[PDB]
Amino acid sequence: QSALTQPPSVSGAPGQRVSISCTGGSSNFGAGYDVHWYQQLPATAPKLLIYGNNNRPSGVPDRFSGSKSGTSASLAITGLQAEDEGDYFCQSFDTSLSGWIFGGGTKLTVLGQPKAAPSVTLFPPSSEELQANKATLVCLISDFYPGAVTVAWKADSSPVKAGVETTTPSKQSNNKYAASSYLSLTPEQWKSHRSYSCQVTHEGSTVEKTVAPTECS
Amino acid sequence: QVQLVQSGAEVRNPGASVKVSCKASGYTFTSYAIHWVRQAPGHRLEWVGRINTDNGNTKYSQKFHGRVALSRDTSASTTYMDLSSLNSEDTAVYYCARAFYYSSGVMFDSWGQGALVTVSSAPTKAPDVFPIISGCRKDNSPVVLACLITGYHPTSVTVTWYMGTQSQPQRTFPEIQRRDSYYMTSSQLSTPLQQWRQGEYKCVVQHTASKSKKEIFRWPESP
Ligand code: NA
Ligand code: NA
Repeated sequence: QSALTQPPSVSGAPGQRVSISCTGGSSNFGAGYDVHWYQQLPATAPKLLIYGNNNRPSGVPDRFSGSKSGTSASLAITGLQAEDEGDYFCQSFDTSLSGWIFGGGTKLTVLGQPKAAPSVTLFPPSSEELQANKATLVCLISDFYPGAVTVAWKADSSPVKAGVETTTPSKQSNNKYAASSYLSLTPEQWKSHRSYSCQVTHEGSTVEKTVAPTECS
Repeated sequence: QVQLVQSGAEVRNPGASVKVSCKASGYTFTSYAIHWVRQAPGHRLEWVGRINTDNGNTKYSQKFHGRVALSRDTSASTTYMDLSSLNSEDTAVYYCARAFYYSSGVMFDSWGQGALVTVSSAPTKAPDVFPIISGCRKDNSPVVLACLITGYHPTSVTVTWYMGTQSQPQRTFPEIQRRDSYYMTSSQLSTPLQQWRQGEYKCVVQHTASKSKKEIFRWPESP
């Protein structure tokens, strides 16, 4: 086969060991070419992790190791750390295609990290936005794990679903997740209610923050 | 240190062309070949081609059917990727990478930061940026600053916070597409403020697709 095949995903818990397979074919690994591996952390360029089947560049931890026999290669990761989450690609050269080839990428997930409750900060509309005849409430949600939350909005005590846009959570630098929710209102809605609230549910608890148009009066 | 630094994000209509650059530093430019590799959103790495930086010889992936050309300017230690007849499948981050020899082959040992090329017919628009604030300016309670970044196209924006000349920790949040097809996001200054003074902090919002940068350094009085 003139393509490299890797599993789409692998997972393990902190401190555990995982491996990522990559198989090729007669025209790449079978033609004598080595495998290289690249690590792509979220929102970053690929970085060389293993070259020439089993060699580590300077700085790469010895928890990463590689082997290859025939058309079968494998990247082993021992002592998994949350910092290891990302996409891992194998690479070789292929004679039938006359070019470099990459596997499809394996997403590594480190499950079972310590639970963390979200911090929630709610922002009212700015003076400038109101002068432009618009109003957006912004609910910023940080420092939570696992990376699933649900967000609910209320105007006074009534649930509001219209006008809500909520992001999918994204991992931040400290391995916890972040998300946001936006409630678009007219200036009349903002000014004519007693308050608005953002409620964030995570792992069996809900936390609620409230803002009111005359709070900083 | 070995470093490859690429040009910024670009937007192009279908059928247009794009030229991306990659400037090398920290080693002898002509001693190592340069490869280009792309990554369409959420997808796998795809080799584009190779240029010998000494003599200019090139090799390409058959997938591009003559639509890509690589070139080099040794006086500028720079390589260029020119991709023509752009289509929707060409929206991707384009990387350059240095080819390094070891005993039994070549590997890609150092990579540029990538340049996002977006193929779109929609107008490019710079963001509006609003200073937003949680808390008031009466209790021993934290004030939190953020910037709401809205109405821009395409993605993405880059945000940095300063106190004077000193960059400050921030919290980044995902971008989301609004019903009107423009994008919005927020950036929060990470540390709550105990003693707020005007003009001390600023948020700087870069949108390279519109060659624009906006800084907000005043949080006016609340309504
Ligand atoms: Na060989
Ligand atoms: Na200034």
